[PDB]
Amino acid sequence: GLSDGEWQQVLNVWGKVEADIAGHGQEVLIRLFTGHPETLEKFDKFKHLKTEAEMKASEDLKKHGTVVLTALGGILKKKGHHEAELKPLAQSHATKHKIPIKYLEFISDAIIHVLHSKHPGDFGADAQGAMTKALELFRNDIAAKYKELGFQ
Repeated sequence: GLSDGEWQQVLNVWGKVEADIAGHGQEVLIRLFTGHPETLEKFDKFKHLKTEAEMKASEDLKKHGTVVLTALGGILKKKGHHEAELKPLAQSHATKHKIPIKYLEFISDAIIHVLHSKHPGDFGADAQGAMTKALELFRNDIAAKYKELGFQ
């Protein structure tokens, strides 16, 4: 698990995200889609975005960045006590959306990348360690639900 001090660092970092949830969410999705174009292909509603300028111009991509990061934020504020937020979220993602656990790795790494890009010098080593652990916990608990469901 994470220590109390590690959770406090995660939720301190998340305050940066909450000052501009839509711009963080947009930049995280853009980082995901440009670095791993197979992930774009999973979004019928974003498949038409062929360039980064089109992605940056998409108000609906910003909207979904908000939806994604609001969900993750609520889960992180549970400090690991997230079985209910997570279980039905893992079922949607495995069964409705058909999203390999690899893509949650990719988006974890995108979150770390975006935090450094928007907060250079203000996202230190302890904060990065703690955030990375929190995001590993999130995807590991999804992965357990994926194994139950045989999506593996």
